[PDB]
Formats: sequence, structure tokens, C-alpha cells
Amino acid sequence: VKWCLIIHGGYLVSIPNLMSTLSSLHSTLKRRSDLLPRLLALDARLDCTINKFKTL
Amino acid sequence: WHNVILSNISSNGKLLAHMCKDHKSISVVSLFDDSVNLSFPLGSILSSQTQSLSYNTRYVSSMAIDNMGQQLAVGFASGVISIVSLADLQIRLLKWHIDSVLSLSFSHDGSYLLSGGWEKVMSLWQLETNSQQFLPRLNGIIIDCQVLGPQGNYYSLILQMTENNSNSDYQFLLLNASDLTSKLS
Amino acid sequence: FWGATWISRIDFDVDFPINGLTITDESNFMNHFFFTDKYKPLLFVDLISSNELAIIERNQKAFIQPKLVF
Amino acid sequence: QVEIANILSSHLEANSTEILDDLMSGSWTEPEIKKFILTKINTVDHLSKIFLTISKSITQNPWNEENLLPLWLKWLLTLKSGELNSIKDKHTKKNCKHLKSALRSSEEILPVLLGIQGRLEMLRRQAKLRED
Amino acid sequence: MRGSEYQGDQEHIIHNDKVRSQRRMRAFERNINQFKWSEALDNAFVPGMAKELTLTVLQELRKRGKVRVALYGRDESTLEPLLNWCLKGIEDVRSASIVADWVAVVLELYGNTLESSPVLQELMIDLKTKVRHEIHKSKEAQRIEGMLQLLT
Amino acid sequence: FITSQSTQLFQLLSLVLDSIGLFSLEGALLENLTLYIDKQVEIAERNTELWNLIDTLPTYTMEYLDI
Amino acid sequence: CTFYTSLSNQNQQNIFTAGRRRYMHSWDLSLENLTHSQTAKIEKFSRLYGHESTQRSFEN
Amino acid sequence: GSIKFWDFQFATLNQSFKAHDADVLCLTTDTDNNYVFSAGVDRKIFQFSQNTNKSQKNNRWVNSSNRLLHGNDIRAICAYQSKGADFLVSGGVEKTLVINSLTSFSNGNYRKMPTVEPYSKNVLVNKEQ
RNA sequence: UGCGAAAGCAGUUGAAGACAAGUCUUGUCGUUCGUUAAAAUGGCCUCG
Repeated sequence: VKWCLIIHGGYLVSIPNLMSTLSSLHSTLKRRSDLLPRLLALDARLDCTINKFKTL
Repeated sequence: WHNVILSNISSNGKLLAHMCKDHKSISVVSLFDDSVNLSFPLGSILSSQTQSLSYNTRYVSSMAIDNMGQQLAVGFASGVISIVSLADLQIRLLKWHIDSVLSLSFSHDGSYLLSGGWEKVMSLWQLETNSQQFLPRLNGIIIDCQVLGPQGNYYSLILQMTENNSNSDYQFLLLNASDLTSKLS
Repeated sequence: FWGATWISRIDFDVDFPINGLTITDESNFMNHFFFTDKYKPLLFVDLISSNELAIIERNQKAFIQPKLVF
Repeated sequence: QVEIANILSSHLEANSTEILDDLMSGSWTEPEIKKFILTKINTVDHLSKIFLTISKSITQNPWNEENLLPLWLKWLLTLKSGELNSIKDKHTKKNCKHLKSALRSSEEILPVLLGIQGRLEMLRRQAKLRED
Repeated sequence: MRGSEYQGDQEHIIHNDKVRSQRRMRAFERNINQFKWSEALDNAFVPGMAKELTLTVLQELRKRGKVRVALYGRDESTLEPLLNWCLKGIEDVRSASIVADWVAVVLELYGNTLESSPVLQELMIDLKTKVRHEIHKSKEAQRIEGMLQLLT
Repeated sequence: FITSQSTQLFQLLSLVLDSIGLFSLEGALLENLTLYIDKQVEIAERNTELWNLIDTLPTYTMEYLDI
Repeated sequence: CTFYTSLSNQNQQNIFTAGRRRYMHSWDLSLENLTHSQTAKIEKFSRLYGHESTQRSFEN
Repeated sequence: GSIKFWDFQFATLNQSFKAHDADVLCLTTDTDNNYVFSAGVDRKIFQFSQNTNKSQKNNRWVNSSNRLLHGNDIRAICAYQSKGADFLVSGGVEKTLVINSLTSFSNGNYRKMPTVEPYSKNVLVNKEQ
């Protein structure tokens, strides 16, 4: 997906509609980003406990 | 009587049991006759472990008196029910409820005890064998229990529906004893 | 002096300050200070040397009766 | 390193205002921060003073490029969380709220940055392809 | 038994009160109905168990408020089946949020046992590498999302 | 000005870059903006880690007895 | 199957019927239920209050 | 897991209690046959009381109380009463005695004897070597 | 507890009286004034 946008970015701009035809893509990308706030929260708690015994 | 904390009347309407601060003392009195007149401190009834534990264990939330006056059921905020033999103050523990027991009622013959609380489950304790029959998934927590009829044809329950904190929502349920189906809600 | 669950020491040159589940014993049987209960249960206690004390301590499937936790 | 630990140790006892300058010293290393926290911070009061100083600094400017003060905060929380929450000082709880407020914003800021960063990369890659 | 097929076509009154038995419950549903919180979690991680159905029992226990309760009487021997699935379920989007909750609790309850258990450590090490990998994917997805907004 | 609450400014910057379009932007400036944001992303990731942290027998032993 | 009349209340009329099943049916015939009523008042007894092990069928 | 009371003259069941969840390995009773105590695999001791005058007249026992005092099976149980003693002594796979009171089993206190009381020593220490 | 959006922004806990335990020190409240202000081994029927 990343390379399709970069290479054919000029072509994609000159398209009458994008959201309706790329609704599945846009929705699919939203779900992954929603995990980011909570994945950091889990990572911080992991990183804390990983550090604790590794030094011990 | 002074400083009455909790009170109940038998199904026949001829016996009154009550608890006073005169910590506490329970007294049972015949209402139309002088035949029954007894009093005893709650401390004797309470167990020693109960005295060791928190106050939920020593806090009575329900009380029932048999028609004959021989038996008295005390329900505690811990969920434990104690039947007391009034002749000699012998104790008997029935323990199913995990939270406060809210309603107790004896059968007319005294051989069954209806109990209800926060579980939304009505339990008929068979006192001969200490067994129990259940009616679960009621609409609300059971505030009051009664056996109604010369032969115990019906059970009249009061339900509370504690989900709504903005108000107290009571529902009156009359069940058929034979098949435990709602005769009238 | 030591028992199954306690150890003690008494000095015999110093006098002390004056200030249910067993038989009541109404009938006859026939016809400077150290105390600790930290070490228990004890198999044996004795000295190895003048300043070394040896305390020897004790280091099956069961029917499951669950403990409710909320 | 040893001298800065000793200067820092003395100033913590002396309640000097130069504690902040000592914490920013460029001689501090990531392993040395652990060793100082584990070995020298034996009293709750010393732990409180360091956290109060670090928290105040980061609160004023959370976007400082100097990674050292955050590195102190990270390992102070990682290694001494139990003792830090044990502190009952009302001001310490207030400082924790102020610090959390400043950092809480940055978390909200991050998703916007990744979105901008993505567009620029496409702009950079597109120019490279046009060049080629 | 020559009248078993009558059906009462000639009679005045026909009374039907039989009720069909409910469709067969699974092991995990029976455990939840009987308030077996710890055992219901065990049924979740069993061989040949559908991933979607494994996610329901984990969601049901959370909804019932029984997440710590399901995790008390556990050691390294019986914790690995949960962590093994979490190692794979973190990758999935639907189970990512649920895995974060369960993994957060087990760390808060079994920090001490983890120090003395070497096997539990490596489970967390590979868990930290994968959760770090998921962070990169989610960061990446935001960048394509920013790219896509620019086009439109 | 930027390369020299903040997200409400950055979100305004992100709106601008979309308004500018892909053609109008210039490479030499684009490099400064690219370098600058990468610094910002590193800081935001750092603070997010800090924010979550704030939210978060032997067979033989020798001892000395106290008499 | 059998008719049953209460020994005290002569107006109480009832029919009990059972078979090779774990329940029993009672049909209240009292008042005008036998003839005039459009429907039958039928109750099913199916609860043994802890003694299901000693009882397999209501037939006898 | 059931406790049953039989009439001796007629050899017929009087009462049946489904009390335990597993085998009942031992029974005991007090001097006056006012209490019957059962114990077994499920680690519980159950009390059956016929002390009420109404109970004695009708010859009906009551499942009064039970207590969980043992960590494993209770293989042996015994009772003793005198003017100065009132014991209910139990033990089993836990390898330790448990002492209760017969008259005050429900409310009375109890003592768990240590598993090993080294009255006769099984270890010695040599200062030399 | 108040406002607010879900984010958050401000602030809050006191005086008694009675009793239980230790032996003068502590707890509790089926008791009052004021302030916007865990844990009695104890889990949910039958109708195949």
C-alpha cells in the first residue's frame, strides 16, 4: 500500500472519489492506530518489570 | 418495649419477636396470651468466631419467628442464618448466602424456611435434612418472603430491582407453590 | 532450654523479679533471661562451639475445598 | 563520576539548590544512574528531594532535548516505585499530578506527529523518484 | 404401547407443556454458569480450540469482573498456556486490547514469582519483542493514514 | 518559524502541508522539517513512556541471634 | 390416574395422573372446571427437593 | 458421604443425611448420645445433635454444624468426657492431632498439636569434629 | 464534592458522646453535630 501511494500519488489525486472506493483501506488503517496508545501502555509496564529482574 | 432495632411477627400473628439495645437482646412475647414470654442476650446466640470477626458477622439483617415459638431464625449481614431452639438456646447454622440475607420466613408447620437476599435466588431450606430447593434468576433482590395459604399454596415475594439507584422499584410477585410459576406479578 | 517451638536461656545466679483443652487436674497425676519463639518447629538444638548454636528445623494431594475470593 | 556522586550526596544532605545542576552533569551515564539510585538513595527524604527537583524541571519544559533528566526519572520510577508511592507528602502528590499533566499532553501530541511524518516521507520519496 | 402415536385428534382439550432441552453447552460455558472462574480460563487455552471462541471466554470473564480472580491460584506451570496465546494474540487486532488487559494483571500479581522462575522470564522477553513489533506496525499505519489524507 | 497546546499548532501545520500540496513543497526546506519532526517524535515517544510509568526457603542459613 | 377430593373441603376436586416420567400432573376439577371451563388448569409436579436420586419415575 | 441412622429393633432406616462430599471414614458419639461426629476424606467434621428435648422425644437428629480444621483426610476420631475433661481428638493424613470440645464444638476453641514433639530425640550434634 | 468533554480543571474531610480490648494506650459505632464533599468453606433448581 505504501508504495502504491508514493508512485501513483499523482494519479490518485485526479480521481473523483477516494473515501468511498478506499473506505476499506481507510477503516483498516484506523484500527491499527487505535492500538498504539494501549500498546505503549503495555510496553511501559513490560519494560519496567523486564528491567527489574534483569538488574536483579 | 424501648429501643427496638428489629421486629417480626409470626405467620399466625400471635407471636412477636424483637431486638433491643437494653450489646443487644432478643425477646419473644405472646400477643394475645401470656404463654410465651422469653428474653435472652444476643451474645449467647452469637458464635465466638463471630465475636472475633468483623461487625458484618454480628449484624442481624433479618429475623423470623415460628408459629409455635420453638424456633427463631436470625439472618446476618455475612450471609449466615442461625436457627435457635428457644427451649434451650441451641444453635444451628445454615450457610449459603454470600451477601446479606434480606428476608426470612418460616412455613406454617415450621419444617421449611424461605430465605432470600442479594442473589436474586429464593431458597427453600428443608430443615429435616438441611437440604435446599432454589428459584433463581428473579427480577430483583428479595426484600420479603411469605408463605400464604392454609396449606402453603402460594409464595408472596417482594422484589427490589436495585439496578435503578434513582428510585426504589418494588415488584410484588405471587408464585404458585406447586410449580413455582408466577401466578401474579 | 528448648521445646518443640521455643528456645530460652536462664541464668541461675540471678533471681527473677517477684512483682480449656486439657484435664483440669483436680485429681492427682497418680492414684539474664532470654526467650524466643522465632525458630519453629525444632527437631534439635545444641551448641557447636562456645559462640555457635545449631538450630535444626523441619522444612500429599488433598481434597479441594475452594476459598471464594471477590 | 565518583566526585559528582559525592557532591550530589552532600548537597542532598545540605538541601542545596544546586541539586538540579548536579543531575544535569554530563558525566552521568545510564549504568551509573542505576548504581547511584540503588546504593546511595537509602533514605526516603533523599528520594523525595530528587523526584521533586526532577519533576519540577520536566514539568516546566517537557520538550527539552536533554535526555538526561528524563533518564533519571525513568529509572527512579522503575527502581523505587514502591518507596516513591510510600511517600505521603501532600506536595509530592501535587507534583506528581503536575508532572502527569504535562506528560499527558505529549501522548495526545504523538499521533499528529506520525501523520505529518508520513506525509513528508512520501514527499521526500516522490521527489527522489522524480529526480531518478 | 399401541397408543404412542395418537396425538389426540379426537379429544376436547389438548395440553402441551413439554419444553425442549437447551442446546448443548460447551465446557467453558458450563464453568462460567457454575462460577468456575479459574477452570473457565483453563478451557480457553486447550489444544484445538477456536481462536474466536477463546476470545469470548476471555471477554466474558472480564465482563463478569473476574480477571484477577481467575489468576490467583496459578504458578509458572499453569501460566504458560495463557502467555503462549497472548504471544500470538497480541498480533491480532481484535485480541490486542484484550491481551493488554490480561497481561497487565498477571504482571501486577506475579512480579515476585517471575524473578524466581527462569521460564516465565523468557516468555516476557519474547512478549516484549513482539509488543515492540506491534508498536512499529501501528506507528507505520498512522503514517500511511497521514499519507492517505494528503491525497484526498 | 516552527523549525526554530503545541499539537494544536502542529495539527495546524499538518493542515498547511495538505493545503500546500505535494508539488509546491521544496526539498531543501523539506529536509529541515523532516529532521525537526523526527526530533519531536522521539521526544513524544519518550514522554509517553514516562506518563505510563507514573500511572503504573534455603536449606541452610547463617544468622546472628539477638540476646 | 385417580380422582382426589379433600377430606375437609368437599368443594376441592382434583385429578392426579402419572407415567414413566420424572414428573406428575394435577388437574384442578373444582368449581366449574370439569364441564363449563373452556380450558384445563393443569399443574406439573417435577421437584423432589433433594431426593431425585431415590426417585426415578412417578408412575406408581 | 452419607450418614444414616437405623432402628436396631426393626433394622430399618430412621434418618439419612447427605453430608460429606467424599468417604466418611470415622464416626464417634458422646457419653449421652446427644451428639454424633463424623469425619473423613473431605477434611470436615460434621456435628449431628439430638440435644433438644423435642428432638429426643421425636427421636430426630439435626445436622447442626460442620468445621474445616484439617488440611487432609481425617482417618481417626475419638471423644472423651469427664467431670474435668471434654475432648474430641482427631487426626489423619496431615500427621497432626486436632483437639476440640464436644459440648462446644461449634463455638469452642481448638488446638492443633505440632506434628513432631521431640520428647525422644532423633538428632545429635558433636562439638568435636 | 463542584464545573466540564469522554480530557481534565478546582477543592474536601473535622468536633464530640457511648462502649469493647489491652493496661494509662488503642479500636468500634442499629449515636449525635457540622463541611458542596475483604475474608463464618459460604455461587444460581426440576421439567429426559
